[PDB]
Amino acid sequence: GLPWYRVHTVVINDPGRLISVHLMHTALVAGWAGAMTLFEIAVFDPSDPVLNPMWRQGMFVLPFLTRLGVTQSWGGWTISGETSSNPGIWSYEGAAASHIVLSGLLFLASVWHWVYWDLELFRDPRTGKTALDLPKIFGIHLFLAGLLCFGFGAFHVTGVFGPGIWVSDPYGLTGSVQPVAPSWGAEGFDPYNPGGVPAHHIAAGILGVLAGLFHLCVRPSIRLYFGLSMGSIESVLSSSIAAVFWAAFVVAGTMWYGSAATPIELFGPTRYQWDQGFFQQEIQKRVAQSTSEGLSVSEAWAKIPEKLAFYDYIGNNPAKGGLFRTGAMNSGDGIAVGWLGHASFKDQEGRELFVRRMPTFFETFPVVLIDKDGVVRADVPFRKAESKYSIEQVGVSVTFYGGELNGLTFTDPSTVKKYARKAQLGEIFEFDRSTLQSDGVFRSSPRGWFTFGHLSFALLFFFGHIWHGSRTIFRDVFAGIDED
Amino acid sequence: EPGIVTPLGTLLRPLNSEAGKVLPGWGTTVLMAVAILLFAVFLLIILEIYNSSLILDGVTNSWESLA
Amino acid sequence: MEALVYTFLLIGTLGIIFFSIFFREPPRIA
Amino acid sequence: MEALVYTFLLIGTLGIIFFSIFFREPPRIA
Amino acid sequence: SVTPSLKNFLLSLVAGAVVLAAIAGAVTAV
Amino acid sequence: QRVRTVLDMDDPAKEETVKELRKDINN
Amino acid sequence: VNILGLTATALFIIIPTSFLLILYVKTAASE
Amino acid sequence: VNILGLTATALFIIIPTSFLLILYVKTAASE
Amino acid sequence: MARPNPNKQVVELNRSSLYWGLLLIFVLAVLFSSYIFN
Amino acid sequence: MLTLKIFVYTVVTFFVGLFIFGFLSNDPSRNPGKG
Amino acid sequence: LVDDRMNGDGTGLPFGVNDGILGWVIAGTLGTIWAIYFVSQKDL
Amino acid sequence: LTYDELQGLTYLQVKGTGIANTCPVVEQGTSNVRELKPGDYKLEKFCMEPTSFTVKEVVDKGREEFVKTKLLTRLTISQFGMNGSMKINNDGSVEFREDEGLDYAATTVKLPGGEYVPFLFTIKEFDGKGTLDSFSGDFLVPSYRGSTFLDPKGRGGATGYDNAIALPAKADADEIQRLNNKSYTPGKGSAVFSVAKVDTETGEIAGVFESIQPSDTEMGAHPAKDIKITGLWYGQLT
Ligand code: CLA
Ligand code: CLA
Ligand code: CLA
Ligand code: CLA
Ligand SMILES: CCCCCCCCCCCCCCCC(=O)OC[C@H](COP(=O)(O)OC[C@@H](O)CO)OC(=O)CCCCCCCCCCCCCCC
Ligand SMILES: CCCCCCCCCCCCCCCCCC(=O)OC[C@H](CO)OC(=O)CCCCCCCCCCCCCCCCC
Ligand SMILES: CC1=C(/C=C/C(C)=C/C=C/C(C)=C/C=C/C=C(C)/C=C/C=C(C)/C=C/C2=C(C)CCCC2(C)C)C(C)(C)CCC1
Repeated sequence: GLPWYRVHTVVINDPGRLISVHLMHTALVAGWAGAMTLFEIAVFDPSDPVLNPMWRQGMFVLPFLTRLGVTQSWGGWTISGETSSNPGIWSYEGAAASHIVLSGLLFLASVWHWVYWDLELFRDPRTGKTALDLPKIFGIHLFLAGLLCFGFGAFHVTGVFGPGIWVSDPYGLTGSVQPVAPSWGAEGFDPYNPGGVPAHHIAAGILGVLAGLFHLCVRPSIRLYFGLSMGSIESVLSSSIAAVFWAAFVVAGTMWYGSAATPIELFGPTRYQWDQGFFQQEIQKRVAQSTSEGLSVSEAWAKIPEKLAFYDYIGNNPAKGGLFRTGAMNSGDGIAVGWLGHASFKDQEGRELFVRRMPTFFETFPVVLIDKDGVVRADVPFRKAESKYSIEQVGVSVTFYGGELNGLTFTDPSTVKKYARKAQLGEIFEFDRSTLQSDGVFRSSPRGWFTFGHLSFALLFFFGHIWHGSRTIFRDVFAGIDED
Repeated sequence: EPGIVTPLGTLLRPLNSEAGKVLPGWGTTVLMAVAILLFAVFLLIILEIYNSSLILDGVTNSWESLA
Repeated sequence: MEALVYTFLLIGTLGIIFFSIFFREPPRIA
Repeated sequence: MEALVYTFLLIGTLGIIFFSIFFREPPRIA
Repeated sequence: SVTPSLKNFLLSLVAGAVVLAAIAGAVTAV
Repeated sequence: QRVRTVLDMDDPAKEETVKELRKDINN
Repeated sequence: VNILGLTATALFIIIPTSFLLILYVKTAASE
Repeated sequence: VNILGLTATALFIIIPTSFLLILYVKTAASE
Repeated sequence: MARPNPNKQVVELNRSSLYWGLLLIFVLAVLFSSYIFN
Repeated sequence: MLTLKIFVYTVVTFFVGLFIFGFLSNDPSRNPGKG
Repeated sequence: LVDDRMNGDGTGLPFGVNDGILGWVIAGTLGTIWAIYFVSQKDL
Repeated sequence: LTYDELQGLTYLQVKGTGIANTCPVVEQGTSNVRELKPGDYKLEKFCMEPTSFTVKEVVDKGREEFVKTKLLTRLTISQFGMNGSMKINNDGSVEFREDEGLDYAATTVKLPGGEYVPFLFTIKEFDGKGTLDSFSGDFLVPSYRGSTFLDPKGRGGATGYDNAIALPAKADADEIQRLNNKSYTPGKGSAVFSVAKVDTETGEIAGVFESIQPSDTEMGAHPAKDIKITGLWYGQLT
C-alpha cells in the first residue's frame, strides 16, 4: 500500500482531482492571508506612526499590504498619521474579508472539482485515455501571466489606473504611496530605483505575452519531449519547484540587503545601514550643516527628526535578535516613548570623546570612550584595580541636546557609566517596558524573519527539486532494477 | 465511455486535444541556445550591477538612488 | 484570547454538523 | 510548571522505548 | 558611456565564449 | 561644513562607515 | 484560570477525540 | 513565555501523534 | 475511467513506523521544549 | 443606501416571483401516486 | 442636519417605497419571471 | 421651510419625516442684521439645531484637532422652546439670557475606531455678551445621569450600595472613585453665536452657532472630552 509520505500520489493521473487539491491549497492560503490580516489589525496599535511603526510591532503582511497601496483602514485611521475620511472598500479589513470570501469560494470550487472529476476535457480524443497537453497549458499560463504582469506594470504601479507603490526619501523619513514613472535607462536596473518596477513589469509582461503566443503556436520537438519528459507531470513539478526556490533565494537576498521593493519604514532598517553608518552619517551631516551657520550644538539637535535617531538605534537592527526570541521588538525592549537627545562626552581638559558603537556580531560589548584622534581615552574597566581609563579617573561628563534632556550635564560616574552603556547601542531612547512586560533582549525585524524563513524554505525546495527531478528522470526504475 | 459533458468542457476542448503532437527533429533548439545564453548574460549583468562588480554612469546602487 | 477559542470551537462545531449531514454513512437497502 | 512538562515528555519517551522494545511486531520468518 | 568596468565585463564575456569554444575544440579533437 | 570634520567624528564611533571606506587612499 | 482554562479545555477536547478516532478507524479498517 | 509554549508543546505532541495513531490503527485492524 | 475513482489506494503505516513516528515527535518535543519555553 | 434598497427589493421580488409561479406551474401533478 | 437620512418610515407609504425605481424594478422582475413561466408553457 | 407654513402642515404629513427636527429658516429680509429695532425684547420659540458633531482627540503624534464622528442615536439632536430676554442698543452691544425649556439633549456618538462618547448637548443658562455679529459667554453644563442612576452593580450617588457587594473583599481597594464616591460636578462650556438674516417685520432671527462643552465624565472615572457642536439656530422676537 501507499506509505504515509506517498498519499498525494493518488492524484498524479487525475487532472480533476489535481485541480481540486490545487484549489484547496489556494483556498487555505487565501484564508490564511485574510485571517492574518484580521489578527494583525486586531493586535495593531496605530498610536505611533514614528516611534512605534509596524516593523516595531512585528507586523508581517501589513507592510506588504502597505507597499502596494493599502494604507487606510476601516478603523478610521491612516498609518501615515492622518485620518481616513472615507477609506472605501479597499482597506486592510476589506482586503482581509475579500481574501476570506475568496477562500470560501475556492473551497466550494475545490469540492466541485473533487466530485465532478470525470470530465472528458481531461481525455484526449485520439486514444480516449486521460492526458494533458502540458506545452499548450504552459503556453496559456505564460500568456495569462504576461497579460497580468503587463497590466500590473502599466496600470497599477504607474498610477494611470492604480494607486502606485510606496516611494520615500533615501533615509525613509516621510514615506508615501505615489505613482512611479518607469525608468527605461540603466538606472531602471538600479535596485533601489522605484522606476525599475514599472519598466520591468511592462517589459516582462510584453515578452511573456510574446512567449506565450509562441508557445500556443509552436509544438515542441521529439528530442526535447523525450529528454525532459514534457508528457510527465513530475517533470513540470521539478522545474516549477526549481523556479520557485530560485525566486525565493532572489527575494530573500532582496529583503536582506534592501531595495526599492523593501522600504525601511515598513520592513525596518537593514543591518548594512547600521554597519556602514548610514543614519549616523546623515545625522552628523545634518548637524554639521546648521552648526556651520550659527545655532550651535546646545540647540539645533531638535532639527534632527526623532525618526532618524530611532533609525540610528541598534535595537532596530534586523540581525540583533535571536532564533527563539519570539514576538515583536516592543515585547523585546519596550515601546519607544521619546528621544533622550545626543550624548556628548567630555573629559576634564575638554576633549570630546565618543562611544565605540557595538557592532552587529557582538551582544555584550566593552564600553570605550575614544577621542577624535582614535586614541582610547576612557572605559568602563572590567578590572577597576590597576585600571588606567576609568570614568572617575578620566573625569568624563555627559551632556544632552535636542531630546527630553536638553542642556543637562551629568558628572557622577554611576550615571555617566549607564548613559555611556546606553550610547553604546547608538542613539539613546527611553522605553516603556511595563505595557507589554518586555524581557530586555533585542528581537528580529519582519525583514529578518522573512529572509530567514524564505532562505530555509529555499534550501528545502532545492532538495524537493532534486528529489522530484530524480523521480522524473528515473521514473521507470523507481520500483527497482531490470535485473537483465 | 465519455465523461461528464459540459459546455465549458466543449469550449476548452480544442485547447487540450494534441497531447503528444510534437515537431520532428530538434526543432528550435538553436533558438534555445540563443535565448538561454542571452538570458544568462542579462542575469549576469543584473548580478554585477547589484553586487557593484560593474559600475555604470547613471546607477548608484545605494539608498541615495531614492534621491 | 477567550474570543478566539470560542469562535474556533464554535466554527468547529458547525463544521462537524456539516460533516455529519453530508459526509455521513449511507444506509443500505439490503 | 516547566519542570512537570519536561518530566512528562521524558517519561513518555521512556515509555515509547519500553513499548518499542517489549511489544514490537515479531519477525514473520516466512 | 562605456565605463571601464563595463568594458572589462564585455572582455570577460568574450573570454568566456573563447574558452568555451576552446573546450569544445579540445573535446571534438578527441 | 567640510567633510574632514565629520570624517574624524565618525572614525571613533564606527570605523566601517562608507565615507571612510570610500576614496581613502589619501588618508 | 485564564490559560488553565485553555489547557483544561484543550485536553478535554483531545483525549476523547483521539480515543473515538482510534476506535472508529479500527471499525472502518475492517470493511 | 510560560504557558503559550506549553500550549504549543501540547499541540505538537498530540496532533501528529494522533494522526500516526489513526494510520496505525487503520492498518492494524486490517489483518 | 468509470463512476468510481480508479486511483483508489490504501494508506499503510505499520507498527515499526508508528514507533519511529512517536519517537521522532517525542524527541523533537524534548529537544525544542527548552527553546520554545525559552 | 438607495442602492441597498434597490438590490434587496430586487432579490426578494425575484425569490417571491419564483415561489408564486412555481406553485402556479400545475403542482397537483407532482405526486408520485395516482390522482 | 448632522447626517443624511431617508425619512422613509411611517406615513403609510405604498409598498413601503418612496422612490419609483423600487416599484419599477419590482414590476420588471415580476414581469420577467412571469414571461419565463409563460414562454415555458404547454409542458408536463 | 419657514415658520409661516411650518404651522400650515398637520401632524400626519410631518410624522416620521424629520420635519419636527428642522428649524424654520427666514426667506425674506436682508442679512445686514443692523436693520433690527433696538431696545428690550422678549424672544419666544427660540430654536436650536446642530449640523455637525465632532469630538476632540489627542492625536498620537502630538497633533490636536477635532475629528468627525458618527451619530449613534437617531434624529434626536435639536432643542426647541427656549425663552428669555434680549436688549439691543444703538452701538450694538447685546446680552443674552436663557431661563427654561427643552434645555438638554443626551446623545451618544461613535468615534472612528469603535469608541463611544456620550454627552449632554445643552445651552441652558447661557449669557452671551458681545455685538449682533458675534457674542459669547458661559452656560451651565449638567453631567448626564441623575444622582440615582444605577450601574451594573447598583451603587451611584443618591441610590445605590456604595460598593460592589458581589466580591466580599473588593470593598477597600484603589477603586475609591469607582464605588465609594461618584462625581457629579457640573462643568462649564463655551458657546459662540452669530446672527444673520434678520426679518424686522416679524422680528425673526437666524444664524449659525458654535458649542464647546465637556462630555460625560462617567461618574467619577476616565476624564471627559470636549465636544465641538456647530449648527443653525432660529428665534422669534415677541
Ligand atoms: C510545491 C512543492 C511540492 C509539491 C507539489 C510536492 C509534491 C509531492 N511530493 Mg514533495 N517535496 C517538496 C515539495 C513538493 N512536493 C520539498 C520542498 C521537499 C523537501 C522537504 C519534498 C520532499 C519529498 C519527499 C521525500 C517525497 C515527496 C513526495 C511527494 C509526492 C507525494 C506527497 C505526499 O503525499 O506526502 C505526504 C505528506 C504528508 C503526510 C504531510 C507531511 C508533514 C510535513 C513534513 C509537515 C506538514 C507541513 C505543514 C502542514 C505545511 C508546511 C509547508 C509549507 C510551509 C510550504 C507529491 C506528488 C513523495 C514522493 O516522492 O512520492 C513518491 C516523497 O517521498 N516530497
Ligand atoms: C486576483 C486576486 C488577488 C488579489 C487582487 C490579491 C491581492 C493581494 N494579496 Mg493575495 N492571494 C490570492 C489572490 C489575490 N490577491 C490567492 C488566490 C491567493 C492564494 C494563493 C493569495 C494569497 C496571498 C497571500 C499569502 C498574501 C496575499 C497578499 C496580498 C496583498 C499584497 C500582495 C503582495 O504581497 O504583493 C506582492 C506579490 C508578489 C511579489 C507575487 C510575485 C509573483 C511572482 C514574482 C511570479 C513569478 C513567476 C511567473 C510565473 C513568471 C512569469 C514569466 C513572465 C515572462 C510572464 C494584496 C492586496 C499578502 C497580504 O498582505 O495579505 C493580505 C499576503 O501575504 N495574497
Ligand atoms: C515564513 C512566514 C512567516 C514569517 C516570516 C513570520 C514572521 C513573524 N511572525 Mg508569523 N505566522 C506565520 C508565518 C510567518 N510569520 C504563519 C503561517 C502563521 C499561522 C500559524 C503565523 C502566526 C503568527 C502569530 C500568531 C504571530 C506571529 C508573529 C510573527 C512575528 C514575530 C516573530 C515570530 O514569528 O516568532 C518566532 C518564530 C519562531 C521561533 C520560528 C520557530 C522556528 C522553527 C519553525 C521551529 C522548528 C519546528 C519544531 C520542529 C517544532 C517543535 C516545537 C515544539 C516543541 C513546540 C514575525 C515578524 C507574532 C507577532 O508579532 O504578531 C504579529 C504573533 O503573535 N505569526
Ligand atoms: C546540486 C545542483 C543541481 C542538480 C544536481 C540539478 C539536477 C537536475 N536539474 Mg537543476 N537547477 C539547479 C541545480 C541543480 N539541478 C539550479 C540552482 C537551478 C536554478 C534554480 C536549476 C534549474 C533547473 C531547471 C529549470 C530544470 C532543471 C532540471 C534538472 C534535471 C535535468 C538535468 C539537468 O539539466 O540538470 C541541470 C543543469 C545544470 C544545473 C547546469 C547549469 C550550470 C550552468 C550551465 C553553468 C553556469 C555558469 C555561469 C558561468 C554562471 C556563473 C556566474 C557566477 C557569477 C556565479 C536534473 C535532475 C530540468 C528538469 O527537467 O528537471 C527534471 C529543468 O527543468 N534544473
Ligand atoms: C498542521 C500540521 C499537521 C501536522 C502533521 C505532521 C505530520 C507528522 C509526520 C512526522 C512523523 C511521521 C514519521 C513516521 C515514521 C516513518 O516515516 O517511518 C519510517 C519509514 C518506513 O516506511 P515503510 O517503507 O515501512 O512504509 C510502509 C508503511 O508501513 C509505512 O508508511 O521510512 C521513513 O520513511 C521516513 C522517515 C524516517 C524515519 C526515521 C525518523 C526518526 C528518526 C529520529 C529518531 C529520534 C531520536 C534519535 C536519537 C537522537
Ligand atoms: C409595484 C409594481 C408592481 C405592481 C404590483 C401589482 C401587480 C399586479 C398583479 C395583478 C396580476 C393579475 C393576476 C393574474 C395573473 C396571475 C396568475 C397567472 O399568471 O395566470 C396565468 C395565465 C396563463 O395564461 O395568464 C393570465 O391569466 C393573464 C394575466 C396577465 C398578467 C397581467 C399582465 C401584465 C403585463 C406584464 C407587464 C409587461 C411586463 C414588462 C416587464 C418585464 C421585464 C422587462
Ligand atoms: C464556507 C464558505 C464561506 C466561508 C469560508 C471561510 C471562513 C474560509 C476560511 C478560512 C480560514 C480563516 C483559514 C485560515 C487559515 C490558516 C492556515 C491554513 C494556516 C497556516 C499555516 C501553516 C501551514 C504553518 C506551518 C508552520 C507551522 C506549523 C509553525 C511555523 C512553521 C511552519 C511554517 C512550518 C463563504 C461564506 C465565504 C463562502 C461560501 C463558502
